[PDB]
Amino acid sequence: IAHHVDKGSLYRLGPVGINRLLNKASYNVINLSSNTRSSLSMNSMLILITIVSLLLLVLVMNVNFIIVIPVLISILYILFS
Amino acid sequence: MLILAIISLITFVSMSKLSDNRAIIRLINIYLILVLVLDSFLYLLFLNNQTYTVMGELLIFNSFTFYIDMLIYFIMIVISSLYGYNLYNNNLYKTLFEPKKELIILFLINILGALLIVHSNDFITLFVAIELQSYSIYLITAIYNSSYKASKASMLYFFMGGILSILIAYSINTYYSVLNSYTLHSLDSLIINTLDLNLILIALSLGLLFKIGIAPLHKWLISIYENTPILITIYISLIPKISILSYLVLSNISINSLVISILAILTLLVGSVGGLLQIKIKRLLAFSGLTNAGYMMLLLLLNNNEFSYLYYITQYSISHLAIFMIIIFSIYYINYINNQYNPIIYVNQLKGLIHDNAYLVLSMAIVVFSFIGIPPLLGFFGKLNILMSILNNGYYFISIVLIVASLISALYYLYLLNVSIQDKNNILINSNETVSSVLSYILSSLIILITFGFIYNSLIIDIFNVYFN
Amino acid sequence: STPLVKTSVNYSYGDYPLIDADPHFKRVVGYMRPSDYGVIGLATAALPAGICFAEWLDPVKGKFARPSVKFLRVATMLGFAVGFGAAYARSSLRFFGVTENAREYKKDEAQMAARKAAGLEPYGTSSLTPELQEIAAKNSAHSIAGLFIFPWFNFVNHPYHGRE
Amino acid sequence: MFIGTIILVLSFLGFVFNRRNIILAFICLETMLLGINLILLRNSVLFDDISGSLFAIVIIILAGVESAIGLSLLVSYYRLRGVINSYGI
Amino acid sequence: MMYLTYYFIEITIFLAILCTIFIISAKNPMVSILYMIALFVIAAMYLYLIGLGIFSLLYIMIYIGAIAVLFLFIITLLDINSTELSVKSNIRDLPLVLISLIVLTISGLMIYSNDSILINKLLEAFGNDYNTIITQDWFNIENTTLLTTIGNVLLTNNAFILLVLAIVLLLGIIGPISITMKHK
Amino acid sequence: DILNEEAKIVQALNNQRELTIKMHELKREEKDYAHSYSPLFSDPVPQGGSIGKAPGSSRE
Amino acid sequence: DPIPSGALGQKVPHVDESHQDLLFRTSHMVEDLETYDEDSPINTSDANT
Amino acid sequence: ALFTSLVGASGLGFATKFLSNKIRLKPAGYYPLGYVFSGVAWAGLGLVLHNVHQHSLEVLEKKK
Ligand SMILES: CCCCC/C=C/C/C=C\CCCCCCCC(=O)O[C@H](COC(=O)CCCCCCCCCCCCCCC)COP(=O)([O-])OCC[N+](C)(C)C
Repeated sequence: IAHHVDKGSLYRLGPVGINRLLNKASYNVINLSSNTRSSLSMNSMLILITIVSLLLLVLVMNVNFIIVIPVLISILYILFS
Repeated sequence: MLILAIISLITFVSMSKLSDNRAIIRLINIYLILVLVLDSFLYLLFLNNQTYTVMGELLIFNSFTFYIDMLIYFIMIVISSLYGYNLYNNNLYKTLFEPKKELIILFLINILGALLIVHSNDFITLFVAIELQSYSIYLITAIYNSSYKASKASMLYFFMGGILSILIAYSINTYYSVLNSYTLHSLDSLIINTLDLNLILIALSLGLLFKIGIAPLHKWLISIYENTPILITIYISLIPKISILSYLVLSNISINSLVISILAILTLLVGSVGGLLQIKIKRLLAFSGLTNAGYMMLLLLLNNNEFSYLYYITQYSISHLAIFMIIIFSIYYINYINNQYNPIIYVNQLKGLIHDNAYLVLSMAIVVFSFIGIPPLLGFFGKLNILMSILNNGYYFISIVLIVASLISALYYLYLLNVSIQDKNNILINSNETVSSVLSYILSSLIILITFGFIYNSLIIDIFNVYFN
Repeated sequence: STPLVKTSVNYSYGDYPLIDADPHFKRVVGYMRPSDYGVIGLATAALPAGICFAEWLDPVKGKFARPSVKFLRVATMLGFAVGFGAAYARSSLRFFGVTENAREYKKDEAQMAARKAAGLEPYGTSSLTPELQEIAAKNSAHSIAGLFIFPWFNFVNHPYHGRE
Repeated sequence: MFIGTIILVLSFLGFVFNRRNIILAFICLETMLLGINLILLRNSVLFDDISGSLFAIVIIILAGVESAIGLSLLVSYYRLRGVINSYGI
Repeated sequence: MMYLTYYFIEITIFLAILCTIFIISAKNPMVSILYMIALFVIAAMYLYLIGLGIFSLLYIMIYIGAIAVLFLFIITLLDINSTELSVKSNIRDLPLVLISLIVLTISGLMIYSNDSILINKLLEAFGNDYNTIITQDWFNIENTTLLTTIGNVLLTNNAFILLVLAIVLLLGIIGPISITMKHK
Repeated sequence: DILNEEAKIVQALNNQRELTIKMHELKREEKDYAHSYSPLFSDPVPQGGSIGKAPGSSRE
Repeated sequence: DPIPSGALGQKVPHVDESHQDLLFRTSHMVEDLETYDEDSPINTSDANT
Repeated sequence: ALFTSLVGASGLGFATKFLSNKIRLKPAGYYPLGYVFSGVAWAGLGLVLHNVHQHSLEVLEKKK
């Protein structure tokens, strides 16, 4: 109880697990534009990608909002993981 | 008063030598203060929420816009003090903080652009004001042209802001092509029901919102904030955000927008998580600004947002000024100066600040806990008002995400205080030079506002009930 | 001097009766009280006084020195400008019935009665066409609300003053 | 409105996928503004409405000032480096 | 006549597409600036065709006479490096270019419609199969053209906009001097 | 006395509740065009341009 | 003297004039963690001279 | 009470003067005239706030 639960699972759903999770997530989001050399080209590509993706996402929502939930989950997975 | 100051300043500065710079700034500083205290009484015009259209319906004046104008004046006073007054009188500080000849004019023109954005009743007014503010901000970013990072930042700003200005212009022209109108006043409940304006109005909203750097278009502005001189960064990361957000709050063109909901969630997540691995102070503060922008973005989803927006933007402006001033004050106690534009770069350079200046660290603690939202500091009441607004309107999932983002961003807020209260080996014994009386008084006034402003909460609500109802 | 558009009549901007919704510059200055001139003088003194007091608090060059006469002169001119702006706004708010306006209300009644006796238009004759008078009125009406941003005044003799 | 729309879209794509030089970015900005003005002027003609043409005139003046400032920024950037890289920003 | 003169607008559209492609593909950036000048002449042609020859002349006066001249002046004084269009550098963009082309073009045609159904939104874009009937009346006795009306509204109804534009031009003077001149 | 004091406090609290609900309702009441947009030029109906004014273009 | 940790306790650099070397310019690194400083007074000694 | 409002606002000014002395690494009573000036200024702000609030209450009452 004291090692496997109190200092095992309960720290995993706690400080240790949250620390590991946030470390990977923060690393991924800051490195979203890591290896690129020309900030102008990359940021312009980001604004194009944002616009196009928002248009397609909204088209999906007009079709059926339930179908877009997995897509948003996948996008969050791409960004943070 | 502002236009007059711009004209007079151009003439006077043209006839003045580079050594008069600070003196000139001081003059304008006191001028602004006078305008704030002698012209304040005009608030009476807006009793019972009376609204005035002005300039052939190009401009709109109400209690909301009058308050935003007062806030922008106060911010300009604080920021111009930082150029007009020396922190210390030694050679290093002369090198660190010297105002350029034309900087004060660029600040006043940018303030004019912001105030015109706030009061814009027609789209032609909005576009002219937006381009005025954008062009001024590019020039402000560039005016320290001995710095490689600042010149590169100015180029990046010019191009990204130009693309977003084009998006805004295209939105306005599509609106015109659908309605043969340039004013949102022509929108009625019947028109909104009859026509689909959502794509046009959200395109306008996104064009405005990407200009202050919400996710997923946040990195470019954060880069610009990192790479400008620190006294420029204090100005350019605050004024545009206020002007654009105030205009969107007053326009109410994105109510219950699904797209804005999703982008606000993304902005809160990106701002909280992406601040965690930052080691540079200005990047940390930029991610903080992103998270607080997401908080305010939530208020674009509902009507009757004025009290919570005004409270939040006021306390946030106060806290932003306070934290930048504290960082500036701590420069005197650090071992290593990284360069003349950003004398302090890394959070770790604040290590042991409590042993050099204990009350500076007390000021830091108050500001950090306000950003986190501990009562009875002003930040707590800002967050409380926002939660009341969003839960009154059914945004339950977003309220949970707001709580989670607050908890996450607390970690990088506490990073500053944590390093600042650790031990350092060589501590300060004495020093003959004192930091400036003026700037220390201004910083202390900000700290005292953050600490004790809650005492006036019910009085403030009483006044708000008669000027905004 | 015939209005092209319908205006509100005796509308309440505050707790006092309306005298003039868009008063002429000449009347706004002419109706100023001695207290408004005290405001003008106070600002004219305050700006150079502020520059000297600021010098005293935190000298620009370590050792205190009285600001030169060029800065005192510019401070005096700008202080007069702020003072005149405040005095103009105070008089204007008396014309809107936002502050106390009994003296002004009586004086306006007398002035209008005298002009009517003289056969003149109550608000003067304009060198502009009525359409331009309307556009001028819609540019100047309530422009005092923008005093922080820009100065704008009523210089046109138009009929759109919100009275009976 | 076809010609303006095509000009704007193609200029935007040229700006985004530019990997050649910085002058192309300046040109794509100018031509996106031109496309927007063309769309606006056609709508102004079809409504017989002066508001569109007024906005188009203002757009022209602002494009001039924006060009002046953008090229000043480029020259200030050049002053420290003496060259513009094909990533020069 | 008729065959050519009916499709003058369509020819301007096709030439505009070609000119934009040539702007982006030019080897020498000076040649790119020249193709930009060509695109502006084409835009002036279109504006004349739709009845706005005054805007044709204004565009020639300002965008070619001033802005393109400044462009050339700058590229002449400055040392610019440029790479050529090539598969190694640019074929990687083709998928995104194609998706973005389709999505942006379709959406830019759909933003104009008021129909609830998306397919109808796009269909209205290609829905001008009809001629406008031009009719006469006699109510305008003055000789008022577009330039005169612009002056009339800009100087009276919208005078504030003119004065703010004066401030913007002031910025266009003060700013360049501030960052291109080194004082003292 | 304890009951009287507590009742007075509860009455003041209920007064504050009533005032809050009242301000909430008033803020949501729709205002006149003069109070919300323009108090001097209070007619929403436009006149348009005056140059070639055509008899028969005015429609109520 | 103890190695600085960050907001998550991760390893964080210590910075002084050592990081403005020759082999650490043009380093591949995200702008959030990049320590080379092209405005540093020791890299900008003879600029535009 | 107006007198209590003035005392409280003047105390805010005193706190501002004290904190500014401390941040400058100076003793609490370093330039005691500054306490008077700060207290007077913040009392002026408190008085302005009190008068505006009183007018607001008067207006709310007169619409009844
Ligand atoms: C003698 C002239 C001095 C006036 C100079 C004012 C400068 C403003 C500079 C900075 C802004 C700081 C916050 C402004 C206070 C709001 C007043 C108000 O009550 O705000 C209300 C609207 O409430 C709101 O929306 C919410 C406001 C959120 C405030 C959040 C911060 C609270 C903590 C402040 C504690 C007060 C300190 C008092 C020290 C004893 C507008 O009131 P009002 O438009 O009727 O104008 C007032 C009459 N006036 C012009 C003469 C002053």
